[PDB]
This record gives sequence, C-alpha cells and structure tokens, in this order.
Amino acid sequence: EFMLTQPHSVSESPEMTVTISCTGSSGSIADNYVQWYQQRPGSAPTTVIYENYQRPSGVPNRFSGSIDSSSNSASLTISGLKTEDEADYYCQSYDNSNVAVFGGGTQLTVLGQPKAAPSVTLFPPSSEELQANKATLVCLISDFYPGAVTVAWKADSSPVKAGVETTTPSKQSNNKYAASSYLSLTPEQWKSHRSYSCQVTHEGSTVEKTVAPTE
Amino acid sequence: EFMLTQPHSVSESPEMTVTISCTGSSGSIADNYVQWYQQRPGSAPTTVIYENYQRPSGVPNRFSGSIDSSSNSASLTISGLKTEDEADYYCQSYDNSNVAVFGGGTQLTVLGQPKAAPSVTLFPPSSEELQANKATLVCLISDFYPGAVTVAWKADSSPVKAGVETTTPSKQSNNKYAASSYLSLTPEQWKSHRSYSCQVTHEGSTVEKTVAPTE
Amino acid sequence: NATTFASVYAWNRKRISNCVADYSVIYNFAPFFAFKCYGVSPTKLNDLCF
Amino acid sequence: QVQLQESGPGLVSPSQTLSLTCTVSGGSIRNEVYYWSWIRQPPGKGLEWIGYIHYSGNTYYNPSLKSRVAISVDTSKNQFSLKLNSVTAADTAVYYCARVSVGGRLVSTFDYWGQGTLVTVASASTKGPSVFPLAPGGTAALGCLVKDYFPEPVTVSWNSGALTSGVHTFPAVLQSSGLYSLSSVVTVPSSSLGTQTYICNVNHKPSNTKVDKR
Amino acid sequence: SKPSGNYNYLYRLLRKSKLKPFERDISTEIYQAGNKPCNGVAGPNCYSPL
Repeated sequence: EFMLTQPHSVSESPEMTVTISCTGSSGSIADNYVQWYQQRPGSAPTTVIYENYQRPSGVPNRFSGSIDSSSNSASLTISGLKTEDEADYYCQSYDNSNVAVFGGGTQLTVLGQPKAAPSVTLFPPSSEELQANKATLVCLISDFYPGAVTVAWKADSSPVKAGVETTTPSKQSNNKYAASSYLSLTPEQWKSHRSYSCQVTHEGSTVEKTVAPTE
Repeated sequence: EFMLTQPHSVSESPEMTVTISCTGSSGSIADNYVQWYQQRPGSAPTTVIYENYQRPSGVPNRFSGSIDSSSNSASLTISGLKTEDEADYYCQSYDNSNVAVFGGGTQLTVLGQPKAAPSVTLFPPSSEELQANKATLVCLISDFYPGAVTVAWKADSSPVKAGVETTTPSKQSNNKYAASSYLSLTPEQWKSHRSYSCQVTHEGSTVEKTVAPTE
Repeated sequence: NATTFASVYAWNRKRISNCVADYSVIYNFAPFFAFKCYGVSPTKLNDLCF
Repeated sequence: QVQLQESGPGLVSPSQTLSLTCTVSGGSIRNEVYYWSWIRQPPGKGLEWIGYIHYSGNTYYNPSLKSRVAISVDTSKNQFSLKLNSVTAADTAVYYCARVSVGGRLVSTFDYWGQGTLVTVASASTKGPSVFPLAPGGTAALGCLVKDYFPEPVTVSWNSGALTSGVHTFPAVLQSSGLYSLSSVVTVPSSSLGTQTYICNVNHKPSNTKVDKR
Repeated sequence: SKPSGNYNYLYRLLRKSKLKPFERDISTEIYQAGNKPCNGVAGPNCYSPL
C-alpha cells in the first residue's frame, strides 16, 4: 500500500516560494512516478506535474517540485506564487500491484489577499410566483472576503423566523466568496406586512435592504 | 606515525569496574575510528568495540568506552569483571596516511581467583623408545594458579646430572596454567638407577611421583 | 595513464580523430571497477567504425 | 560461514624472501570488504599490521617495512599472498590474515581473522618430526610424545577427532640442541577398552608428515 | 507480472553465434566474451547465459 497523506491547508504570502508537502505511508516512492493535479471548485482536475520533475506545455514555469528520497515523500513548490495559483493540489502515486492512489488534497490559501465588502442584494417575489400561490425572498450575498459571514432577516418592525434557508459560502471564479439566503412565505403574509429587511453580518460592517412589497 | 600506547598488564577483583586507557603517542586519536579487540589465550582476536562507541552482536554489555581527543586517550570500562573476561586487549586506529597501527596490548588478570594446587603427572619411557637407544621422561604440571611454581628432579639419591628442560607456563582457556618437564638420558643410565622422580615445588607444598623402572 | 585529471566542474574535453582506435589497451589493462556499454556492444567495438 | 586459513612455506631461509598464502572462503574479494590485510604477532607480543591490498591495485604498506613487504592479490582464486624479502632472525612471528570493512564511511572493523601460523625463518638444526608412545582404578591415562621437530606449527589429534573427551595438550619447549618437544595425554575410563581405541594422530604441516601409533 | 516481480521468464543475453531457424538452446554455461577466460563464474567481464 502507498497511501499519500496531505495536510489540510497551507498559507503563504504571494511573490514568494510557497511549498506544499505530501508524505507517503509505506512502500517505495522510487518504484512509481508521482504526479500533481490542480483542481478548482466546480471544475475538473488538471495535470501539472508528471514524472516527478516534468511539466507540460501551457503551464507556467512557477510550478515545480522535487522528491525527497530520505523521507520517501513528495513536494510541490511555486516560485513566485500569485493570486491565480490559489487552488487545490493532489499528489498521486501508484502501488506495486498496479493500484493508483490519490492524495487527500491540500487547500492553498493566499494570505496576501486584501479585505472585501459583501454585495448584499435582495430580490422580491415576482408575479409568476404569486400566481403560483407562493412567495420566496432571495437575499443574495457576494464579493465578501471572510467566510464567517452570517445572515439575518427582519420583518416590518420586529425580527421574524420564517422558513429561512441559508447557502454555505464557497469560492468564486475570482477567488472570492458567494452566498444566498431564502425566505419562503405565503402571499397573504407577504401582503399583510409593509416591509421586509434582510440583514447580513460582516466583520466590521453590516448591510440591510428593507424592501417594501407595496409601491 | 600513529604509535599507540597501552599498559602491559592490569589486575582487578571480580564484580568490580575496571578502567583501561590506551593513549596515542603521536597524532590525534579522534581523527579515525578507534577499535578494540579481545584475544583469549590460544584463540584468534575478536572485535569488541567499533566506531568508538558501538559494539557488535555477541559481545556482552560489559564492554564500553569513548574517545577524548584533548587527552589522546582511548577510554575503556569493564563493568562487572568476571573470570571469562581474562584476556588480552588491543586498541587499534588509523593514521592520516592510511596506516593502521595496533596498540602494545594489555593483559587483564583476574586477581580475585581462589588458590589452586599444582597437579603432577609423570610417564616413564616406553620400550619403543628404548629400542632406539634413547630415553626421555615426560613430566606434566597443571592446575596451578600462581606462577611461582618451579621444577625439580632426583634419581633415588640426589638430583639427576643429565640435562633437564622446563616449559614456560602459560594461561589456558579455562583460566589455569600449563607446564611440563623433560629429562633425556641413555637407556643404560635408565637401567643402572633404582628410581626417578619429578618433584614439583609449590608455596608450602610439594608433590612427587617416584616412578621405579625396576620391579 | 595521465598524471592528473581535471575537476568535475571543469572536466577535460578531448577529441579522437585520424588514428587507429585500438580498444585492446583497456582490455589488456582492465583495472576498472565497473564497465558498461550503451548502444554498441563491448565485443564488437573493434569491428565497428565511427 | 566466512572463514580464512593461512598457508604457505613454514620454513624460510635467513636473508631470503618470505612467502605466504591466505585462503578465503564464504565470500568474494571483489565485493565483500574490498580489502584484505596481513597481521603478524611475535611470541608473547601484540599484533603488528603489515598491509592490505585492493582488487583494483590500491596498496598500503607499513612504513617500517615498506622496502621489504610486497603484496599481491588474485581476483579469480579469491586468494591473496604476502612477500617479505631480506628477512631477519627476529622476524619469526605468528602471521595472520584478516579483512577490513571499507563499505562504510571509513576504513575500520577488523572483524574476521584467520587461524595463524608460526613462520620460522631459522635454517639451523632442520630435522623431521619423530613420535614415541608413552606407558599408560576406575579411570586410566595415557599419552604420546613428539620430539626432534624444528618447525613449530605442528598439529596433533586423537582417534581422528572422534570421541576426544578428556584430551589435553601442553605447551612446547625448545631444547638446547635446537629441537622442540610436544606432549599430549587423554583421560579415559577403564571400561572404555572395548571400542574407540586410544589412537594418537600427528600431522606435520611444513612437511606433510603423518604418523599413526597407539 | 507479480507485484514483487515475476522472474520466472528469462531471455538469453548473448551467444557466440546467432540462432538458426527453430534452434532451441537450453545451455546454462556462463557465456564469456572477453579477452580472458571466465572459468564458469561471473567475473568482472563475464555475462550470465540468461
């Protein structure tokens, strides 16, 4: 058995040498080649390192690595890492019994990324949904840097707890986060109130919408 | 050169710690790996210490030591001395010119051994030797711990005038000595005398055989 | 049979041309610790020309 | 098991060239330790390193004996020899051949050794060995006598090595006439007269002399 | 192709002459191709038959 073990995450400032490690459990790292594959959220993995020292065309020369024979482990380093290099990496090897084993993956997090502000947006129910005898508020959140952002809902004059559903924030294509909030209610309750407000909690700021169903 | 130096002999009671030091008269002793070897009486040398702090398999844990370049002395300690440890020891190192030099040797003698009385055994010349117009008496001495044992010969009235040879005592493999004596004479003299005897002198005791050729 | 070889970072470069390449000398001496050949065979060295 | 055995001429003439041969078994010279050395030991003295030789030609001789020691090796017979020209009377010692561990970081670890032989370089009083039997309760004792032999490395045995219980040997001595003497006895019970007769065997290595007598 | 290596299948390294059509050769003698005899053992310039 050749079980490659990877750390959970690693962080380092850009424009430097960011090194990712990957250790093997047993066997022999010199018997089979070690490969590294880059995978981003919502996309298929892509080959980066093969034959433990080679790199295919189109990949920037920043991607490199070496094999440590003293500890039978693999390593991946980025000479001059930048914001676009923020993605997952998986070390892969092979067993002597012709068995391919993939690593656990390590989440690379760029520490040098600046702060950001959440783009709170609330959409009221449309005419089609009201004709369908239902209603659901959509409180979209985007462009927020921290992952500890929570959601909140407010009625016309007091807090309210309806059938609220909150999406888990995940990475975007531009290395930022995105989320969404839902609040379903009957049209009679929607018409029986003068306004509804979605509250988003951010680290050092907060934004409310206060959208009114009438006028 | 890399001329080492050892004490010629050392003695210590059993169940005690023995300190043995071999000094290098020329060159830094720590420049190369110093080894220690043990050569029991009547046997080939056996490796005891290598790499100056390591011991091979089969050797008891009573052998250990270290090297000090500031005093150019090869330290050696014998914890829990016993009877079987009575043997020679040699420190060996290597000169900077790849010249191997062995130490002068050190005889470890177990002083705490009990006293032992010498055994006497004598054999008269057989007829097969008398038919060759010659005769030789063989006397045997053994089982004696002290080296002050001497030899003596008489022929029924006085010591023998013929030449007598005496063997040099040496240690056996069982922590005891061994010796012998020889007396060469003509068969006419062997027949013209009444009796011969091999006298062995010990501290406060003496044993003889007094073998009679006639009757 | 040279007297001194250059270091590994400045290894010497020598070219052989216009001479009979009798490879029997390395077989007659044969002090080598290891001997390997690639592409060509050590038996047919004297049978080929380059 | 890795075993080494010394061999060669046991009798050398003064001011002549000494020659010895060491036999290696259980390993290959070219791979095992890559080095094999010679060590001599005077009677009652310590070991004295002579020199080792590598199968590729690397040699290192003793500076005190550089002009006399000549060492060669055979890369096929797994045997190496030793030559010593211009010998002196004081060169009589018990020679040995051993191996040196070099596969490690540095040269060390004289682990295995041979059996040794007392090479004599004196040519005076050169004679052949002779044997004489010795005359022999619940137990009995008897032995055999060997004299008139100048070469020291002699070997003795009892009953061809079968049932050697009670066999004891005594050190030799050099007589004034220039010949050594050896004595060995054996202790046996009185009821052992039925089988396993008391045969004493000798073998003179420098001359291949073998005599069997009771 | 066992995981620890399948050494049951062997091929002849070299021979003094090429094989004839349908000529089976099961000789296990140590093949020698140097300037010195090998005496049936794998010397410094000796090759195994398989």
